[PDB]
Amino acid sequence: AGKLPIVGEVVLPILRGHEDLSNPISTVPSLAGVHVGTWVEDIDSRTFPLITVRRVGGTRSPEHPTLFTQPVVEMTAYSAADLPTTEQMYEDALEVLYRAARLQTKTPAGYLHSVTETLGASHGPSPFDRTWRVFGLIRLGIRPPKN
Amino acid sequence: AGKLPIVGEVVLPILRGHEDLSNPISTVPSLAGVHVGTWVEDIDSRTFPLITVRRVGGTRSPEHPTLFTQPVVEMTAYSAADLPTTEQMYEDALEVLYRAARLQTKTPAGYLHSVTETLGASHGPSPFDRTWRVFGLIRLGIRPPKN
Amino acid sequence: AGKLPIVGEVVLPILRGHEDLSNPISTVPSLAGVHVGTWVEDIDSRTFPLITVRRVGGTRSPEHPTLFTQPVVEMTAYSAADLPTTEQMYEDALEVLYRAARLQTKTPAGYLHSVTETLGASHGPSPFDRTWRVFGLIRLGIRPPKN
Amino acid sequence: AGKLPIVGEVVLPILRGHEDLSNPISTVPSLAGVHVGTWVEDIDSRTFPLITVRRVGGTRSPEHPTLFTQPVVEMTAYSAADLPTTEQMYEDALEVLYRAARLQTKTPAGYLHSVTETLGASHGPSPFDRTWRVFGLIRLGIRPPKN
Amino acid sequence: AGKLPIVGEVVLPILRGHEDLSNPISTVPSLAGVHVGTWVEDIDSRTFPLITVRRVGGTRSPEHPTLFTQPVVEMTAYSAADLPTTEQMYEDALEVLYRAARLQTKTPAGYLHSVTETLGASHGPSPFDRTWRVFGLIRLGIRPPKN
Amino acid sequence: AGKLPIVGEVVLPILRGHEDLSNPISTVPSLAGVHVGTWVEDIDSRTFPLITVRRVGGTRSPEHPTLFTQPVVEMTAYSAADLPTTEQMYEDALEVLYRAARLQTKTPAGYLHSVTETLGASHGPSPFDRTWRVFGLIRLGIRPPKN
Amino acid sequence: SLLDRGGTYGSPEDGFDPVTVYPEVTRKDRLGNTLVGPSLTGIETVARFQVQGQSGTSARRAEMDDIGDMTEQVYTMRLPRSFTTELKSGSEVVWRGERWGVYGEPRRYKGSRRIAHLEYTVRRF
Amino acid sequence: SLLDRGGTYGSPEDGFDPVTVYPEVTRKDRLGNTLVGPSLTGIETVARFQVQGQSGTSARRAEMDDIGDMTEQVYTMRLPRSFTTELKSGSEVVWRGERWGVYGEPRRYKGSRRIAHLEYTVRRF
Amino acid sequence: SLLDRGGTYGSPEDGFDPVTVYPEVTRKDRLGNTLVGPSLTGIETVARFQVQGQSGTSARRAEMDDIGDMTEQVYTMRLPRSFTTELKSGSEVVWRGERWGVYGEPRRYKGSRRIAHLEYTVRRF
Amino acid sequence: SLLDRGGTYGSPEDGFDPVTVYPEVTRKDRLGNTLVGPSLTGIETVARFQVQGQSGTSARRAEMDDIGDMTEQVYTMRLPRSFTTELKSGSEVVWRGERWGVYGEPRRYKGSRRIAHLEYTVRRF
Amino acid sequence: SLLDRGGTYGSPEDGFDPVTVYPEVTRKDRLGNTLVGPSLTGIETVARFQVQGQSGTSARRAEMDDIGDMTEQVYTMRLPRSFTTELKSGSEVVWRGERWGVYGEPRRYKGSRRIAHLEYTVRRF
Amino acid sequence: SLLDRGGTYGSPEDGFDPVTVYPEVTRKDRLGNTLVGPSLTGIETVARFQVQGQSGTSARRAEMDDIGDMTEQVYTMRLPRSFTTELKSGSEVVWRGERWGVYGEPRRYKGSRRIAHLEYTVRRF
Repeated sequence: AGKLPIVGEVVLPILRGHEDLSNPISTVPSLAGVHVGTWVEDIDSRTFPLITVRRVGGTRSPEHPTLFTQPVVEMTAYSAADLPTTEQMYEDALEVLYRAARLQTKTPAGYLHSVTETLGASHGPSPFDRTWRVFGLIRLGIRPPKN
Repeated sequence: AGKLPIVGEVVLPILRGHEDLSNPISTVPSLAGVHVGTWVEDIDSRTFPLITVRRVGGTRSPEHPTLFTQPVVEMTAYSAADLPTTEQMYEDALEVLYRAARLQTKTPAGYLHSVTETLGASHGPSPFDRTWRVFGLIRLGIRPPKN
Repeated sequence: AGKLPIVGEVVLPILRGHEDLSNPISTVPSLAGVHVGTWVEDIDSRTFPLITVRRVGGTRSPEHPTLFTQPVVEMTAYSAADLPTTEQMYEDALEVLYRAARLQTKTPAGYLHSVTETLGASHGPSPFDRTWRVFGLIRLGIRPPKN
Repeated sequence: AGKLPIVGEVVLPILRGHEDLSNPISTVPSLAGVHVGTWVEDIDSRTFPLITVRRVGGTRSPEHPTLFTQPVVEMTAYSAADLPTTEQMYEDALEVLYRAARLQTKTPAGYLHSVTETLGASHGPSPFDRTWRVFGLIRLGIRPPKN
Repeated sequence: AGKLPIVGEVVLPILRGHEDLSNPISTVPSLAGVHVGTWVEDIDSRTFPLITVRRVGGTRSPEHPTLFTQPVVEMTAYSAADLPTTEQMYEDALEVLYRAARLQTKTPAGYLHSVTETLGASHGPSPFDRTWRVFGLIRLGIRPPKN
Repeated sequence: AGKLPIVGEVVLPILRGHEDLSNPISTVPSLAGVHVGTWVEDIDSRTFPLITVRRVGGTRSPEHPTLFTQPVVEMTAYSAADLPTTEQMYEDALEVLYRAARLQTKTPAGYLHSVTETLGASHGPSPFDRTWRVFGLIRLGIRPPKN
Repeated sequence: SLLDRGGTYGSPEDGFDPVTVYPEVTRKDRLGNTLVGPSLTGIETVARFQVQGQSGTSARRAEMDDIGDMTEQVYTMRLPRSFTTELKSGSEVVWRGERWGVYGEPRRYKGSRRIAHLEYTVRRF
Repeated sequence: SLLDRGGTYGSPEDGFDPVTVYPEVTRKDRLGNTLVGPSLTGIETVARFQVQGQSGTSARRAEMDDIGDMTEQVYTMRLPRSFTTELKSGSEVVWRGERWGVYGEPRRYKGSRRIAHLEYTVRRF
Repeated sequence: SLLDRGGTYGSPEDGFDPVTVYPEVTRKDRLGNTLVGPSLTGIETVARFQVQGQSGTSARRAEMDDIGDMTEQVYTMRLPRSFTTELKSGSEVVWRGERWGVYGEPRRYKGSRRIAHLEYTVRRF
Repeated sequence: SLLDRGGTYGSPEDGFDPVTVYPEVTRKDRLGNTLVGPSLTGIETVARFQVQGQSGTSARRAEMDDIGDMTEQVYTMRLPRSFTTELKSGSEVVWRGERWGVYGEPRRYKGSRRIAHLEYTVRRF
Repeated sequence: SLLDRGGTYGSPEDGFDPVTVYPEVTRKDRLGNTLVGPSLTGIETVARFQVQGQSGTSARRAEMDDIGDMTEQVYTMRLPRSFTTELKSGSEVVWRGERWGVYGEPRRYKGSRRIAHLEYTVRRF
Repeated sequence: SLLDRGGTYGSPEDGFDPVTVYPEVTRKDRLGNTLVGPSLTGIETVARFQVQGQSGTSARRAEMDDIGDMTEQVYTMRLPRSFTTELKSGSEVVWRGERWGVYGEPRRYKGSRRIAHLEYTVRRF
C-alpha cells in the first residue's frame, strides 16, 4: 500500500478544493480566492489573503512507522483587510479540515485520517507591511494511498 | 445550530452592553464610557479608558469540534487616571463576564457558556505615554447560535 | 453581600495600621515611618525605607467567583541604610500579615482571610541609586465587606 | 565481544549504502547522489543536496554500559532545489533508517538495532544562501560487532 | 520564644566560629582567616579568600509560620589562589554546616535546626579580576531563640 | 573515615592512569598522551588533545552527608584533528570511567564508587581556533579514603 | 531652490520620479475598531527618493529565507512644497508601478520660512 | 540671539510655533501615592522644535502593528529665555493642536551667563 | 566617469573584472509555490567590486566552526550603465570562477542625469 | 585657565554652581560588612556641570512607568584645582538643593603639569 | 610604494616582520568529510602587521577567565605584492615564533592596476 | 620624543607616574593545571596612564550595586622604550599604591624604527 507522502501533498488539495497541485488559489466556498501554500512569495508576486502551512514536528507512528504518521503543521492566515477577517479566515480553515477528516477524504498522495488542534487560533505579530497574522498548530494524521 | 463565531462577536456585545458592533463605547453601568475593542487605534483617534480583548489560544472541543469551543482571550485594561482605577476597571470587567455567564447570555453570533481565569489580573509595563496596564487570560466557552 | 475589592484596599490598611488610605506612612510599631504603597514616587518626593505591593496574578475562586479571591501580591522592601535592614524590614512585614490573617482583621473594603508565601523573601538588584531590594510573592485570600 | 563505535561509523554506511567510509555520496535508490556526512565542507567544496548527522545526546545503557547504547542524532537535510524536495529527501532518508533497523543491518563497526524519532521533520531557517533545511532528532540504538 | 531571625544572624556565627557579628574573619580551623559575609566589599578593602552568603528565598513553614522557617541561601566561595583551593574551601564550609546542624548549635539570634543542599557545589564565572568562584544553594531550617 | 575529597582528586587519577597529581599527560593506553585537567591553560602553554572535567552540580547524599557524595561532572573533550577523533576520544574516556567504577578503583584521595551519564556525549561549538568540542555530564559517586 | 523644483507627473525635472500618492483615510472594521489605511483615490505628483538604512544591524535584513522570499527596501521621500497635502502614516505611494508604504509620520523641518519642509520615509517588505 | 528670539503666542518669529504649555503638578491617587501630571491651566507661549533623530535599533519603532496602530515621534524643544517657568517629566505641551508629553527632565546648559539655556524632549507615542 | 567606464568581457579596464551574470527567473515548485532564482543563460559583462564595511557584530561572523567550514564575504558590486538589464534579489553572478548571489534588491541613486546609477551587494556563504 | 576658574560658595563666577560636597566614609552594617557612603559633614565649594556622561542611543531610559514613575539624569562634573579632596564613588553632592550621587571613581587626566585634572560623573535616579 | 616594498626573510625592511606562511590544503577525515587546514610545508616571507583593535562590544573579550586562561588578539596582515600565493582562510602563519590563524578569506582591493592588493586578518585565541 | 622621555622611579617627568611592575610568572595548581600570575619580585619604573573610552555599554558598569560595592575602571598604560621586558595578560602593576592588572596582551605597533612601541590596557574591578 504505497508510501507515506510529505504533509503538503495531503493538506493542500483539501484546503484548495482541487487535486491540481500547480494552482495555489483556493476554490472552497468559505475560502474562495485565498492563496494557499507552503512558502510566502516575493513581494512582486504575493497576494493577500494568504494561508500558509509549515511542518513543525510529529513523528511516524511507532506501532508501524511505514503505515501511519502524525505530522504537526503550523497553519497561519494573513490578510490586508482587518483583524476580524483573518480570525474568520482561520476559523473557516478549521471548518474545512474537520469536515475533510469526518469524510476520510482521499487525495492522490494519501488519506487525511484525523485532525487535532494542539495550539488553537492565536493572534501574533506579522512580518509584512500592513497585515494581521493568526496561527496555530494542527496535529494531523495521514495514511498511505492504496496499492 | 449555526456556525461557531470568532470570539470577538460574542465577548464584545457582553462587555459593551450593545448588540451594535459599530459602536465601541461601553454602556454597562460599571464600565460606562470605557472604549472596548480588539485593536488599539491611532494616537489622533484613541481615548482612555480602554479595554482590549485579544485571542491567545484555546481549541475547539475535541469530542464535538463543530458544537463547542474554549477560546482563551487576553483581556487588558488601560487608563490615564491612576493604577487603582485601572485594576478596578479590570475587576469590574470580570464581574460583568461572570454575571453574563451565569445568566447564559445570548448574543446574535452565539451563546456565552462559561468563563474561567487561566492567569488572573496582573500589573505590567504599558506601551503608551503615561498610562497604566493590567491584564489576564480568560478561558471562555462558546456555543453556536440557534438560528 | 458586598463587592470584592482591589487587593490594595485590603493589604494597605493592614500594613499601614490605619484605615485612612490617603496617608502612606506606616504606624505599626515594627514598621514605624515606613512608606507603604503601590507605586514608587518621583525622585523629588520619594523617601526610604519603603515597601511596595503589586498585583501579580492569582484568580477568583472557581466554585464561587463573587465570594472569595486569592490574589498574588509581589511584596518588595527597599532601604538606603544596609542589606540586613531590608531583610529585617521584609521579615517584619510578614509578621504583620500573618498576625492580621490569624486575627481575621476587618478593613472597610474587605476581610483578610489567609496568607501564604509562594516565593519567600529573596535578595535582588535594585533600580534606585544605592539601595537594597528584598522581594517575594504572597498569595492572599480576601472576603467581601459583609454589607 | 567488540567495542561500541562512534555513532557515525554505524549510520553513515546505512544512509550511504556502502561500507567505504571515504566516499560521502550515497548510492541508495531513494537518495542517489545525496552527500551524507558529519560536517559541512568549505564553500568551494559544498554540493547540494546534502544530509548531515550530528550527535546531540543519549547515554550508554545503564544496566550494561559496554553492551548497548542509544545515541540521539540530529539528522538535517539541505537542498538548493525547493522546500518540497527537502522534506521529501528527509522522509526518503528516514524510510532507509526504519528499514535498516527492521533488517538489523550489520555494519563493520556495529549493528543498527533500533530507530525512534523524538522530533520529526521540523522545517527551520538555513545558514546557507538560497537553501531550505528540515531537521529532526532520532534516538538510535546500536550493538557492538561480534569477534 | 523570641521572634524568628533573618538568616544572616544565624548562619554567619556558625561559619565564623564566634558570636561577634562585627568581625567578618572566620576562626573555625577548616576556614581560618577567610572573610565570611553577605556583601562583597569595595575593592580598596576587599580581601580574598571570602565566602558570600545571601538569601535566594524560601518560605516560613505553613504549619506554624511564627515557629519554624526554611530559608534557601546561595552560598559562594571566591579565591585568588586556584580553582582546587576554591572547591576545597566550599567543601570545608559545607562540612561546617552539616556538623553545626547535627549538634543543633545555639546562636544568640536562633538555632540552626537542619541543612540540605538543593543545588550542590558548582563552578561558574567570577565577577572580578583573577579570581575563581564556586557556588550552590542550601535550604536551611531555623528555630526561634528560647527567650 | 577521612574527609570526602574535591571531585578532581578522584576523577583525574582514573583518567590519567597515575596518582601523581603534578603531571597532566595521561598514560591509559586507549587515550594516551591526552592532556587531562580541570582548567584550560594559556594559549602559549596549551596542547591538544585535551580533556576538561569541571564540577557542575551534585550534592552530598542526604542519608549520611559525610559518608557518600554524588558530584555531577561536566566532561569535555577537545581536539585539533577532526570531529570523529574528538568523539572517539570522549568514548574512550567513558570506557575508562565505567571500567574504573566496575572495579571500585582506589585513589589516595577516595574511592570511585559508581558512574552514570545524566547527559550523553554531544557535539557543540568550541571557544578555541579550529578545534572541535564534544561534551556530556557524568554523575559519579565517591566514598572516603578509609583511615 | 531644491525644495520647490520638480515639474509635473507628465514631465518631471531631473532628480524626480512621477508617483501616485494615496493619502490616509480611516475605516471601521467588522467589530467597530477604527483602522488607518490608504484612500481609494490617488493624487498624481512627483517625488525625490534617496537610499537609506545601510547601518550594520539593518543592512543584514535586506533578504531573508526563513518562511518566504522576503526582502526589505527603505528610501527617504520628498514631494515639492507646492504639494500642500500631508501623508499621515497610513498612506501609500505608487512609484515605478510598485506600491510603497509611508513609514511613520513625516519629519518636520522648520528652521526658517525658506528652509522649512516635510520629509517622509517609504518602505517595502 | 536665537536663545532670546521667540515672538508672542499671537505673533511668532518664523522659526517658532505657538504652543500651550501645561507645567507639572502632583495629585494623590485613590490609595495615597502621589502621581506627577500636567496642570489643568496652560501657559500660552512659543517653542522651537527639531527632530531628535534615528539609529538602526530605533528607526524600526517609528510605526508598528503588533497590537494596534502605534507610532512614535521624537522632537527636541526649546522655549525662549523670557519663559521663567521650568517644565518637568510629568508636564505636557499642545503643538499644532495635538498633545505632546515632555520626556525626561530638561537638559541644562550653563557654559557661561550668555550661552546658558534649557533644552527639552517631547515624544507623543 | 567612473560610471560607464568598464569596457568589455574580453578586455576590461583596470578597476573591473569580467563576470557572467544570471538575471532573475521565476519557477513553480512541486506544490505550486512561486520561487525565484538565477536564469540558466547568463549575460557576459564587466563589474566593479569593492569590499563592504563588515564591522563590529558582523566582523566576528567572517569564519565559523559550529556545524561546518563556513565563511561570509560581502562586496558592493556595480555594472557600467551600458548594461541595461536589472538584476534582482536571488539573481546570481560568476566572478573569478566562483558563484556569488546578489543580496537584496539594487540601491537606486538618481540625483541627476549625470550622477544616476544602480549599486548592488553580493555575498558568498 | 578654565581648570583654576570659579569663585567661592557665596559668589561662584559664571559657568559654576555652588554645591555642598559630601566625601566618602565607610560604615559597618549589623553583620560586620563595611559599606561606602557619604560623610555627615559636607564641604562647601563651586562646580561645573555638563549634560552627558558618555554617548548612547538608549536615551529611552530617561523616563519610565514600569514600576512607579522614574527618571534618570547624568551630568559630567568638575571642581576647581584648589579643591584638594578627592571624592570616591560612595560620595554625594548637593546641587540646586537636589542630592546627586558621584557615579564610579574619578577619571584622571595627567598629560602634563598644567593640563592635569580630575573629572567626575554624577547621576540622579 | 608601500605595497611592493618589503625585505627578504633573512633581512626585513623597516616595519616588516619575517614569517613562515603555511598555505591551504584539504584533508579527508575518518568518515570521509573534507576539512581545510594548513599545509605541512611553509613558505618563508615577510609581512606587515597592524592592530585591528576592539569596538566596545568586544573590548571585554581580550582576557576571558570563565573556562580557562584565555585571550584573543586580532591583527591585520599584508604580504609584499610580489608574493603570488594566496592564504584561503584554513591557512596559518608563524610570527615572532608563535602560530596565528588567518581569519576569514582575504579582502581584495582592486580599484586600479597600481593600487591593487590583498589584505588578511590574522587571529589567535 | 614622547615614546621614551619618562625619568626614573625616584624622579619621573610630569606626564608619567612611578609604578612597580610585576612581570608574568607561571605556576602549577594542586591538580597540575598550569596557571599564570604576577611574579613575587617587581621592577620599579615609570608609566603614562590615559583614561580609556568606556563610551559603549561599559560606562553603565562603572559602578554597580547588585552583589557588592563594585566599580570597573580602565586605563591605557605605556612604558618608556628603554623598558625591555614585556608584560603579558595577568601580569600586574602597582600605581598610586593601588594594584592594577594588565588586561589582555600588549597591542604592538611597528610602523618603523621611529614609531615602534607597545601599549597595554590595565583594569581594577
